[PDB]
Amino acid sequence: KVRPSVKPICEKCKVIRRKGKVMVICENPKHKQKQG
Amino acid sequence: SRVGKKLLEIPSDVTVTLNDNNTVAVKGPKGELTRTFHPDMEIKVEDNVLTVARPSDQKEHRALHGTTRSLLGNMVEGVSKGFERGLELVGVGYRASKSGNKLVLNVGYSHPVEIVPEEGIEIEVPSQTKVVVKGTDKERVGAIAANIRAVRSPEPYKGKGIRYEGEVVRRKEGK
Amino acid sequence: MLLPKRVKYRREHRGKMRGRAKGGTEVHFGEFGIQALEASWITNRQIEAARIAMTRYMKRGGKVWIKIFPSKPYTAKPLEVRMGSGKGAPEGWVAVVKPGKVLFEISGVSEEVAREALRLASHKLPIKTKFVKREEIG
Amino acid sequence: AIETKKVVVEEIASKLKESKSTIIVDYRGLNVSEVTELRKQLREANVEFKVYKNTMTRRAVEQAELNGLNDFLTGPNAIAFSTEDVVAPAKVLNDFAKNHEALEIKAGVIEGKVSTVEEVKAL
RNA sequence: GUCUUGGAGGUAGAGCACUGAUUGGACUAGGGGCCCCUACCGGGUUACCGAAUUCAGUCAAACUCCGAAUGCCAAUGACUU
RNA sequence: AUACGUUAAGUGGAAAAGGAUGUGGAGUUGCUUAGACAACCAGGAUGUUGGCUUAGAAGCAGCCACCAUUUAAAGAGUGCGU
RNA sequence: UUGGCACCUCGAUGUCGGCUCAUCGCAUCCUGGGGCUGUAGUCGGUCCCAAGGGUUGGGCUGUUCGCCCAUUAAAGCGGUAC
Ligand SMILES: [Mg+2]
Ligand SMILES: [Mg+2]
Ligand SMILES: [Mg+2]
Ligand SMILES: [Mg+2]
Ligand SMILES: [Mg+2]
Ligand SMILES: [Mg+2]
Ligand SMILES: [Mg+2]
Ligand SMILES: [Mg+2]
Ligand SMILES: [Mg+2]
Ligand SMILES: [Zn+2]
Repeated sequence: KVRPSVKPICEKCKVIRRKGKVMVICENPKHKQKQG
Repeated sequence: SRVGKKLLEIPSDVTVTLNDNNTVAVKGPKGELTRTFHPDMEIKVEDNVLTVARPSDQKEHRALHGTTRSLLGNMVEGVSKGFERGLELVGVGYRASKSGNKLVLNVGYSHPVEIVPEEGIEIEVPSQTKVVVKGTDKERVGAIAANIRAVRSPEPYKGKGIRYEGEVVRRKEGK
Repeated sequence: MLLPKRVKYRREHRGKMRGRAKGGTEVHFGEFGIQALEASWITNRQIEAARIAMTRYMKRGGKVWIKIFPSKPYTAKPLEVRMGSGKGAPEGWVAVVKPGKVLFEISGVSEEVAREALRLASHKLPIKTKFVKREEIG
Repeated sequence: AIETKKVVVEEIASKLKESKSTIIVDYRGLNVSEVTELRKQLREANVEFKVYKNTMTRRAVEQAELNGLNDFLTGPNAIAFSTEDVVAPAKVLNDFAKNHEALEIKAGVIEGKVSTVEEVKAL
């Protein structure tokens, strides 16, 4: 899932940075999203 | 708190030899390990005293001052007794088997698949439906186990294929 | 849809929009409000859209206060036609907003819920905003 | 840390009256088991079992300014308060025997508390 | 040309005193609607339209109780050209 | 060249609404050796699922403001749920 | 693309369709590699990387358009004085 506006959805999502990009990982794979 | 300050002890068998350029190695009851570290990062060892001296506080220094300590602990632990990790093989008729030194598996594919390890990592099939890697270096046995598991990742609708030794897998349903 | 009931003139200059707001820069009909930060026009329908969204989010306990009101009309010529020979026909209604104005005011609900409602309303306006609450000292 | 002093001196009045008291291991305690124990109190000794469980070992080392110099081996350790305000544990000893030999919460680290300088071998 | 001094004029800005536009309260006979019962009285409401009026609050190229900086017109002195 | 700061993108050497534990300053402010936040050991109910409706709804068919006591807290359910 | 302006060309810058020959972009039609799925499997839906190669014969109209017949893995969209 890719979009320019990434932000948590559930209560236990998380926000990180990999290779200068913004990412969000969570248990439910449907939440996994990456900015740009 | 902070991990870069916990002091490391040294069991009697562990004979670590500090060397210049942070090229320290180690000797113990299971073999040898060695790693060179960041130059400016300071390390000095006394008997059961691992002095991870950190230079001026920065970002990279605050990172290395922890990472080096963690790796040193891992290394002494490995050379003491090493690590391992089991591998579950669920299947419905899938099963593995040893051969010579290498390892072969028969998942539902139309042909056998084989994996050979390098030195220092012994594979062992205690039961023909269970595999256990074993070796001294933690990251290396991790890599080997990952290679194995990567042959047939588990399946959601029915737990099928390789699986780490105990872990929760999602579970949907078809109809 | 807000619009005057009768106007003197129907076509009218557009005019410049420099300088801060004359007055009405302090919330005094409620507890919280959004304050503009850069000049623009606000279309007749943008206002009602923001208002409906904001009032739906709330549990109707509070009340709202639309401060601004569209009065100036603006024209537009028909499509695919050369230039000149008469000003166009009146089309809609806008309301100029210079920085410092206070567009909306809420009162009757908790602080954070009003903050959320105002943030949700902000995303319908063509400008950048700021959440501001009632000056207690007056 | 306002009322910490307050309660740590307040426990003096409740500790000076009795002779004997008692301690209970803290963790592995079901609050269903805790409420069963509370109702067992209510039928045996209503609330006299000190179910006050919001204290840091300073509580007992500042209650030790008079006597009871033993919590140093219980404070930094599992603690579930209690006391024996009524006469010496001729009854609550066997009460605790039947309530923690195999019941709601284990006995484990329990050594009771001070009647006199002693700690164990009560009856 | 500059310094000094004196004039005419309603822009920028501001303001609601006039003319239009406009928000929220107070308050309303006149009740509109509900009705009690209104066939008709009289009465709660009037959801008043509550008209004003009043209390606060926003606007204007063809609104102004106000109103600059500049520019313009002269003077008699001075210093330069 | 001198002196002191900033940026790690080749920004420098092209753009917005919006998004973000990037990073430097200036603050405001709570908790805290009576021990903080983590992490690990514990637990998280009683006329009590109470007057409940749809099979228990015993956690969330969804009506009670499904309240009050045992304390040490338990919301007679945070979420996962079933 | 439909438009707006009228800056170059009126002592000449010759239109639309088709034929021969092509070449470039990628916002991808096929083939290659993946994430998620309201993905059982075989089919799919959507999004990410990818421009190497490939991308049809007829009927009706001057026709680009368009409809239809029969196939193919596929019968891509655009620029180069449409
Ligand atoms: Mg969105
Ligand atoms: Mg005002
Ligand atoms: Mg003006
Ligand atoms: Mg004027
Ligand atoms: Mg650049
Ligand atoms: Mg010629
Ligand atoms: Mg692409
Ligand atoms: Mg052509
Ligand atoms: Mg062109
Ligand atoms: Zn999530």
